[PDB]
Amino acid sequence: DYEYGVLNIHLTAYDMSLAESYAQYVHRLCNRLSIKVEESYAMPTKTMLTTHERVVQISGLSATFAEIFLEVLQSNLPEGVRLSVREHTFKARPELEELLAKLN
Amino acid sequence: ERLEKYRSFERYRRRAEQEARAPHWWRTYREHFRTQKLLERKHFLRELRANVEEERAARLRTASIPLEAVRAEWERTCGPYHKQRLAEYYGLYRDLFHGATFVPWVPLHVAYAVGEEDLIPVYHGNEVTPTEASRAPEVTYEADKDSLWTLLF
Amino acid sequence: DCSRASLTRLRRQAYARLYPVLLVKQDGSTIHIRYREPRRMLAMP
Amino acid sequence: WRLSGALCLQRPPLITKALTPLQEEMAGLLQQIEVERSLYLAQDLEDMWEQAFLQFRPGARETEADKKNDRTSLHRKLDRNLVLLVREKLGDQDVWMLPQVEWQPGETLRGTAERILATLSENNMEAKFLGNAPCGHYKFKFLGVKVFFFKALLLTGDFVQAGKKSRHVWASKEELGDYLQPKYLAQVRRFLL
Amino acid sequence: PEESERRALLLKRWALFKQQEHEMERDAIRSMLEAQQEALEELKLESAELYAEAIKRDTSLFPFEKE
Amino acid sequence: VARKERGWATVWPNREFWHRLRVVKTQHHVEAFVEHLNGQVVVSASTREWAIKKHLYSTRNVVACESIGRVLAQRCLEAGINFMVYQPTPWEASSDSIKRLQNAMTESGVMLREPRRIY
RNA sequence: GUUAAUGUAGCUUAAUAAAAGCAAAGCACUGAAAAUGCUUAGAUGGAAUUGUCCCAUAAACA
Repeated sequence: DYEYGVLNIHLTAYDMSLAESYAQYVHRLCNRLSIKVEESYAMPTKTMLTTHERVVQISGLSATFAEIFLEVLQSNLPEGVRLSVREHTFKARPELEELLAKLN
Repeated sequence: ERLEKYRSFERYRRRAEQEARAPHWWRTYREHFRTQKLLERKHFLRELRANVEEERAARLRTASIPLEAVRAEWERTCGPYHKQRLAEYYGLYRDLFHGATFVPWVPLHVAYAVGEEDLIPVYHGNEVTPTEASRAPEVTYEADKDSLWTLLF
Repeated sequence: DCSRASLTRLRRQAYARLYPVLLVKQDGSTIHIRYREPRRMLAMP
Repeated sequence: WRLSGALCLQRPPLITKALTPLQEEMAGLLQQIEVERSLYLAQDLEDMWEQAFLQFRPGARETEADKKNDRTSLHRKLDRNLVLLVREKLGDQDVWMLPQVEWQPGETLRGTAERILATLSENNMEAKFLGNAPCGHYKFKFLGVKVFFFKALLLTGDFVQAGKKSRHVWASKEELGDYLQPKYLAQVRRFLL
Repeated sequence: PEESERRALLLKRWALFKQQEHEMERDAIRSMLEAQQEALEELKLESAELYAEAIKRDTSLFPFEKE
Repeated sequence: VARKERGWATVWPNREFWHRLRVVKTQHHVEAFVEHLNGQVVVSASTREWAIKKHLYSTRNVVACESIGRVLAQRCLEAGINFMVYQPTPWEASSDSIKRLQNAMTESGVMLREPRRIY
């Protein structure tokens, strides 16, 4: 019994608009499914014309949940969008102040 | 962390208000200080929903409601319950009948005649000057025949 | 179904006018895309 | 006791269905706002190119319109997912069954599941297993028996021997109920998409 | 204007249609989750001991990419 | 000349009101109340009431908010409640429906601000 | 037929003095989300009384 690592998704598509929507769209599914999404970063343009890719940081997953979720992604996948799933690779005043007490 | 977060001021506000009303172990501020009718109603709702013009006016935010009809309906349907409160609020029950409560039923109507056809309706909590009430008012309550009654001011 | 997110309005704050064109793929599939120029179709080489 | 394992294969749909007419009108509206928020003879050449697209045959959204009966072919459907489904004959039964193979407790579900992929299809199909958790278990008696229904996805498939003597059928949902009457075999839809 | 009113009317059809789709998809997930949970329960009756190994996640499953 | 609570400086909203208007937008319904400091409601107008519904197209609507305000005013006029206190939130105050509702109350003559106490 | 389920709208042991509250959808909004504004949808297939029958339905026995 182990907990899945955080796996990012790079939604590579010709048009960012469609890519963003799917990213936003799948994120809505993620939030409903109780999947935490830390970031929605995106890659730059693929200069040669160009394409567009959207990062989707998916964090937290389970074995039974993994099987259903990824298959759902295939169906959700909109027109001409290339999926990807990969394992992932300034603190403010309250955070630092709390940190001082812990190690003091 | 298990429980979700309100994420909205309004949701927290409503939850807080309810808790204050509920009794608590610790001291708090408050301590110190038939079926056929339902089917008929649904049928009317569907008819109103079906009306495209009603929807058209609503989506144009031009529609309005006739207060006159609602007022008569309010008196017949649920007005007495509200009428009981305004009697409780002013303390009528706790004064006339030492705390005994009687629900009003007959939609009684009173008005003071002023010179001509300008009647001042005497509702609950209304403000009427002594000058206008120099003479006795007209009372109408649709007692129906064979209905003995008595009136008191 | 892919149709769930297939239809999405442009959310970019400011953009130039884009017309629809089909990028025909080498496997015979086609995808609708938005292109500035009034082209009609695109072919994957 | 009779130990029997089985696999409920899944083939992803390659090409989606056409959009509904109400989807079309919404598609028009989003274009209209796009024009509003837009900023600022090659047309003849593009028109020459568009007819070149029309004359050149593109890959059909559903490759069953030409076939119309190729249940044995891997590309039975494109709009929806497909499930491997092979007629089988048992000692006391002759029923249309999900692909089955013999499993042992020493062999894990995936190991038997992997064998099911190529044992009954005898092809260079590519499929993937996600979780060791099985998806169905049904017991039919005449002698006790139990069949384990697994789930798998087809990454890709080069289905050699399209015209097998076997009755392997790729079905999404229509042929599930038609060929599999009993709940022990007609309830596969519960864990099917 | 009136054209905007017609555009609003189709939005009512479209917004209602999407809400119906959402509810349909949500119920589909519920049946899928129930079936997956039901699939978990079925073999548990046959042998709970087998699941103890099976319920453990597969570390090598990912990365998995499919278009 | 009666007393009004003047404390609660650190809490929102202030309670220096003889009467208060609470407008609650539920998922399908909008309700309006008038309540004294002691907590007894005096005038209540809700879209759940049968009489309003039969003449009201949709319980939750800007027109419904405007219409319910008109009904509440007449009842408030009936009870003799001429001066009242309304404490909206910033977003609620900016809401068009609430602005429309206050417009109806102003037309009816119900004052949304009470006068200061006499010492 | 025996065991067993399942019967206000996703949820509620809301409601019999008035079919409610919450969840949920879409649109506007642009980092994403959330919030906010404008909007959308629905039920007692059913009787008991507290704070089991009942027929229907659908299963193991059959």
